[PDB]
Amino acid sequence: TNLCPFGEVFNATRFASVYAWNRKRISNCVADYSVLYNSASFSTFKCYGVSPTKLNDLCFTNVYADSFVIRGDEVRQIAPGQTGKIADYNYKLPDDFTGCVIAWNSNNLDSKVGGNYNYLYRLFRKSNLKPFERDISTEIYQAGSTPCNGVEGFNCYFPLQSYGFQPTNGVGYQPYRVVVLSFELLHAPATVCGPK
Amino acid sequence: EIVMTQSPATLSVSPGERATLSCRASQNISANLAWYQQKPGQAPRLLIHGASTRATGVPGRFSGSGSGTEFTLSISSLQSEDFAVYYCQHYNNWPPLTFGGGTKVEIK
Amino acid sequence: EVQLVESGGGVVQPGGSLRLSCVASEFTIDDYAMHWVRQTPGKGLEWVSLISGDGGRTFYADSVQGRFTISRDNSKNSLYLQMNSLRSDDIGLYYCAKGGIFYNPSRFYYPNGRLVGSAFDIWGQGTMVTVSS
Ligand SMILES: *[C@@H]1O[C@H](CO)[C@@H](O)[C@H](O)[C@H]1NC(C)=O
Repeated sequence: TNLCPFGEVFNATRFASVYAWNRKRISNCVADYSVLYNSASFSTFKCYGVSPTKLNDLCFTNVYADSFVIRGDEVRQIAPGQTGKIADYNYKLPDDFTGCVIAWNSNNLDSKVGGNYNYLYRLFRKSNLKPFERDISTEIYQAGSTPCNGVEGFNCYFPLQSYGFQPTNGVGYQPYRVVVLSFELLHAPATVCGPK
Repeated sequence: EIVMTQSPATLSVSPGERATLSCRASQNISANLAWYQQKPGQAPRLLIHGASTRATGVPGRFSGSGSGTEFTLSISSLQSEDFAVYYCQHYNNWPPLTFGGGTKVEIK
Repeated sequence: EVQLVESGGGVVQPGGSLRLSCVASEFTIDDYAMHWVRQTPGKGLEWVSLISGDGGRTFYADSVQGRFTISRDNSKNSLYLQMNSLRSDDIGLYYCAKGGIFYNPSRFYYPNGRLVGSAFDIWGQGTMVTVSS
């Protein structure tokens, strides 16, 4: 009986930026999903394609944990069939998604007196992201009618802009840390199951 | 902080002749100076974004040139539709943006 | 075409308060750093106020930094300028604008960030305010 490394993922000191979401592959371990649901820290625990109480009763080949940090109002965009900057150009869930999304406030952990500007998100992209697709290229985006030869200009914008996380800002702008647990049974063998 | 100055105060030039407008900046701009034209009774519209890159929907007669401290707007041919006031705005890194004095293009 | 329609400006006695509201039609202003630009009659265009994409970072002109306050509402697609204690120098048209994105400081922009591409391609119609007795 060896528990999965949920503690490292959820209690990591630093969370990767949303534009390049951190991905962790969990397998060959027993996962105690009941512990996550029992904790009241998580503000949002929307689950798609399965009921949380029955979650420990099903087995999956791999569990992909996608960890990032997004502002309060943009956590809504983390849902199948949703539109927005985070949904389209940063992290796109498939319409047929079998998994859960967990989000909790992290105002004290992230925001500072001067403001936490470390986290940054992608503003522009030529085409909408396919499900579970991540792009970290920083080519100078072109808005059309002129190529800038990779030089910032009027219609040529750098794709990445940094969040301003002030300590006393509104609830909408406060930093919410989000982990998306996607359960995938890729083929016949299954290694992840709940405790007996 | 920086000052943008247009050398032509007023250019009364007969239609069908090249027009030259000179814009000078206090600090090195590194080709970050757009141009605007304003006909009376209308809001000024973007004419040339960047030092010389012509903007969308702009006839090819308007052209830009120059870089660094000094920039220039050249009208290839002057028509009855080219009478307006021209301002050379700058969009440098910091947002104390400064416009230009303006040039008066008049008939004959 | 992409439009900006403003309202709320009008004649007022000196020392009064006015609020201008500019509404954006046929596009989104979520990321762009919108400007308020004053064109005094007989004078060239004068940049007055700026707001960031998220509203966190707001800049003002040296003359009107004390009084004017700019806010934005992305959900309602609106820009509000709360003018206070108007002076004789503030008599002129006021234009909404859509400048380039203001990049908050980050790894790529360490010294306080930069304003990239702040050319006003989109201009509103204008709402003239008058400081008259
Ligand atoms: C993170 O640490 C707190 C105590 O600091 C603990 O209560 C919590 O269970 C930890 N998270 C996980 C996922 O174990």
